[PDB]
Amino acid sequence: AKPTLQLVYQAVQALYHDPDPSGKERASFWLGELQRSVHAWEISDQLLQIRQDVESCYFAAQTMKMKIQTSFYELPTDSHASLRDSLLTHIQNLKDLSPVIVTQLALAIADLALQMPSWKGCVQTLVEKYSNDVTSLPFLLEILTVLPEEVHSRSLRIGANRRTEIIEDLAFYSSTVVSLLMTCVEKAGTDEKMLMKVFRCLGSWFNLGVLDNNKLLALLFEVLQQDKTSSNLHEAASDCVCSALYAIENVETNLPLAMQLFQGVLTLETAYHMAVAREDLDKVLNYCRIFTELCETFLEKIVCTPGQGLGDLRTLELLLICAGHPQYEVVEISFNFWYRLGEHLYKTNDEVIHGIFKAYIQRLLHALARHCQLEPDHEGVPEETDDFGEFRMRVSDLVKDLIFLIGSMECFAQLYSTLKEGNPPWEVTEAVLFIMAAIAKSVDPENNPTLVEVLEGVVRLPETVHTAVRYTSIELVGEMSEVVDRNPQFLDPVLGYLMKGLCEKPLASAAAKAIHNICSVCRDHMAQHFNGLLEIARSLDSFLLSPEAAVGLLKGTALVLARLPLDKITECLSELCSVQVMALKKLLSSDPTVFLDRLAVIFRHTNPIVENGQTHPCQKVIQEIWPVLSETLNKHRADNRIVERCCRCLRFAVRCVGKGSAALLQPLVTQMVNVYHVHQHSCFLYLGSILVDEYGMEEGCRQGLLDMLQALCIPTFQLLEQQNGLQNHPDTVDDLFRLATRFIQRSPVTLLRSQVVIPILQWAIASTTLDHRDANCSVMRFLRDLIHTGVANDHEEDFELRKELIGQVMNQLGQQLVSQLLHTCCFCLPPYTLPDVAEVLWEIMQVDRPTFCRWLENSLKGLPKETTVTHKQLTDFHKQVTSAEECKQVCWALRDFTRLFR
Amino acid sequence: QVQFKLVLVGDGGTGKTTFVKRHLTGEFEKKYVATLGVEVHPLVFHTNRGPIKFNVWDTAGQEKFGGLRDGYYIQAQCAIIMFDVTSRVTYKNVPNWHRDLVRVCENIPIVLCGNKVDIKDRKVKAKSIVFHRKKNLQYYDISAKSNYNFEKPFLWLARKLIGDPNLEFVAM
Ligand SMILES: Nc1nc2c(ncn2[C@@H]2O[C@H](COP(=O)(O)OP(=O)(O)OP(=O)(O)O)[C@@H](O)[C@H]2O)c(=O)[nH]1
Ligand SMILES: [Mg+2]
Repeated sequence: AKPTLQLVYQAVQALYHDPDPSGKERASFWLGELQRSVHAWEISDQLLQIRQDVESCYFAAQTMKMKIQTSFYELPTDSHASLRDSLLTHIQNLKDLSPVIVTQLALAIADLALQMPSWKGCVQTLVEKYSNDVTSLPFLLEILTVLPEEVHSRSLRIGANRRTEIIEDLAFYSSTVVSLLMTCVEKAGTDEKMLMKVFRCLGSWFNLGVLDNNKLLALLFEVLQQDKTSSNLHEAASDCVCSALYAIENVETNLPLAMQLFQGVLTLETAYHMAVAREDLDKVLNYCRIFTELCETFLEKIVCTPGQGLGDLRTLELLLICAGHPQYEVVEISFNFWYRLGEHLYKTNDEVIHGIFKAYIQRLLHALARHCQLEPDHEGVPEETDDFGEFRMRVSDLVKDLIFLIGSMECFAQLYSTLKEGNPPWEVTEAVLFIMAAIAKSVDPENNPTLVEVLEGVVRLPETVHTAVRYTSIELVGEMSEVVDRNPQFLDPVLGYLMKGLCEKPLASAAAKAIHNICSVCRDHMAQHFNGLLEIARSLDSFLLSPEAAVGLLKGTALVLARLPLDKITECLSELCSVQVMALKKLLSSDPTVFLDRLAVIFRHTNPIVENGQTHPCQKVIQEIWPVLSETLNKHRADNRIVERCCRCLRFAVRCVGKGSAALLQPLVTQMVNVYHVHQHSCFLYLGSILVDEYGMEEGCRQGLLDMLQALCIPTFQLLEQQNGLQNHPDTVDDLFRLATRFIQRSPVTLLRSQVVIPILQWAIASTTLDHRDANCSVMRFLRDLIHTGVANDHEEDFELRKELIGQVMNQLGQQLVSQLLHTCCFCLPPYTLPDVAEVLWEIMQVDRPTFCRWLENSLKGLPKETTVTHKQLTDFHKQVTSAEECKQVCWALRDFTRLFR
Repeated sequence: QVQFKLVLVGDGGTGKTTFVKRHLTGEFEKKYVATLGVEVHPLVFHTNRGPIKFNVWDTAGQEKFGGLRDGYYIQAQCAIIMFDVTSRVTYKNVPNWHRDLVRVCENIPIVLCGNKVDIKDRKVKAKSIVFHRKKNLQYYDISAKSNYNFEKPFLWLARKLIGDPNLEFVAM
């Protein structure tokens, strides 16, 4: 059906001006299916004929463009001629209304031009028709600017080979376009908005350039050379130059052009210095972008032939001149080039080349070192999250990488030397310390006489010193944990310096990281200072930290704890968890997440080396901890997240203790099942999979675990049985099959002989269609292991049982599995599964190949071929797969076969 | 009330809806339900100068459910391009979205958001992005899962749009 126009206008108005989101969405849908139909040709045409506003026209033009590209095959041939003339008319009338409309119409014209062979003819005719008339040149250049861009467009609907033979034409029209542009500067040319269009068009055409030099480049650079040039035109020209340079890099490409662009860019140094002199930041940035493009374009020729042709080191010189600019955003650019250079130089093992580039790198690091300085006006610590902070982090990363091309020790030394003889203000000191912190761990140990002079120097600097300096110094101290470790006498002084700083708010976050590191490095030397670490645990909330920092402190504490005498680990751990326990008990009565996590980390990183007893030292804490977690879990049972963190805590605790939680087991399982029946929090299924990972081997647990599984499966299935139950709740799928896999891993027979294996298998088969990667990975892994258990561990006692059990579970649902898999591969999922599916199919074959052959045959019989796959592609697929002696073959076959259905 | 039109754009499954629906106070959506056309979501941000309002047009990323693709982009005052750091295919298509936006919105401020930086094996590294070399363009690593730098795109855009580089977010 076709609607009335004012209804369409109502819809457009509603879409663009209804404050209510719902209304906008309704309008979007309506206009959505107003397009997509057969009638919006006429409608959009009519909307273009009428001109009530910009929006209707924009929507109309956009619809037209969209329609000639989303539905060109509904178009009767002989009529096409009338469309071109229409778009040419509309764009002739809506010229000076709004450029977006002109743009959409330009897109339409181009897209139509590309996919209709009115041989050729469009470019030369468009030009020959609209060239002389100047008032038409702006939209003419638009079209020509968008024609090469729409070749590699997403929305376009054309063969693969067609693009290659289309690209061959534009390369033909190149010269003519260049002539047009060279003619476009003759007429007009004294108008910036014209030259900008010329440069845009020129820029978007460089990927097809084969030859030609001529005046356009000279003009392009002349514009960049002149000081009078405005910011906009400067940007246009800059982008054009960059586009040329980038267009070159892939192809060799043509050195006569590269030379010209090279010298061209080289002439811009004076203009750059002018731009810097007048403090015109835009132009400086643009120039730096041009120089950076130049350098990155000719990198290989710079490194392979330093100082020859395109290897002229004046490029690096320009980049270093840019590096010398006070502004950070300027030198923020070109970091990628230096990264690439450093990379290539790391690959290379040549003394002379390293010798050659080392100087430039040193100069770079000097500049970047100067750059990390704050303002003397600055007060308080330097925030890590601020833009300048981000810059400083990027600098830290870059310099952290590059220092291998110099002496890490050397750089560190001469960096420290700066503080000794200045003596500098706090900004410089802070910057140097900041850079030193980023290099410290890379320094040679036996250079410790300097290090200890720095450490000892930055441990006893007074409190009155600027807080930023102390902050950065704390970070540095944190980064010298190895130095502290190799010189034990420094441990007690250092800690005292960090703990102090822990009590001052604005430093607390830093000290927390330093102590963490040390605790992790001087793990054995910290046994004496443990009581101090516990007090830090009791007082964690007094130091206003980020959660991560506190968690870090506790992590360190745990790592240290795990190395104390076995007879004290229990005591210490008890008094350690006591904190979180009391904190949690207090909260009733409010989010308990923090303390849950704090427990989790303690249990996570407390892995004491114990030659198994029984009993495990950490088994006297889960007792004291369980009731609290149980209560917490019972209270916030509705909050998935909190339940998740609680289950995570429990998970780490179980994996920490090991098999020594058989007493903790049944209450936990009961509460799991009890709560899960109300709130299907998938984390319960995951947790469940961990217990199986610990107790699946133990007879006497198997039954209880099976009961748990069967209990959990019912509400799960009920959850997935709902509408879009798989699309929603993919984590349920993932964790369900995680649990199932762990069952199959630790206890195959128990599951294989239960009544839930079949419905789980059915849900797997059903879940194969789900477009979700973790879930799918889990499902396919489960299928693989499940089928594999029937041909695994022959030496083992239960093999025969397992073998025939799988045989039974294959007698049914086998055909179904194969067919579903084939359908899924062909129609549902993208290729990333084909390996996983292949691993399944490969397992089915090794269980019973001759039946699999017929299963696959039947699957292929019931496969829709149309929308056409031929014989000898089905046959070759079936043969390739069934005759495979490795999963890789099955995978390749699946790829070859899958590609046919696109 | 002071408000802006923000067009949220990016390949399918990159985490646009999750992002927006994370900002709208809620859990972390694990499900992937593809957007149909556009979903408009109002996001209010309190600042030292008062509350700003971003009308976020969360557009579809999949070609099959795109709807009025460019049709949404008009009148837009800013934009977020998002991709998946664990999928170079989504990063490869950034300049296409960029060009799509530019063709409708001359040179509005735009932020590129590298989502899912919590997942291991990062295929698209931060030190590789050269998208934000220009002045009006920015880049950010973000995590819709861990709320990492989740407010930053809006703060940057807000700063650019209002014209105050010292603008701050408050609560609430
Ligand atoms: N690990 C991780 N996963 C994420 C993150 N963000 C999104 N995801 C996952 O990726 C999926 C993305 O879903 P959506 O946000 O709806 O995808 P979209 O960007 O809206 O794309 P459209 O199909 O165009 O709507 C979700 O199902 C999440 O499970 C993230 O920050 N970290
Ligand atoms: Mg979405």
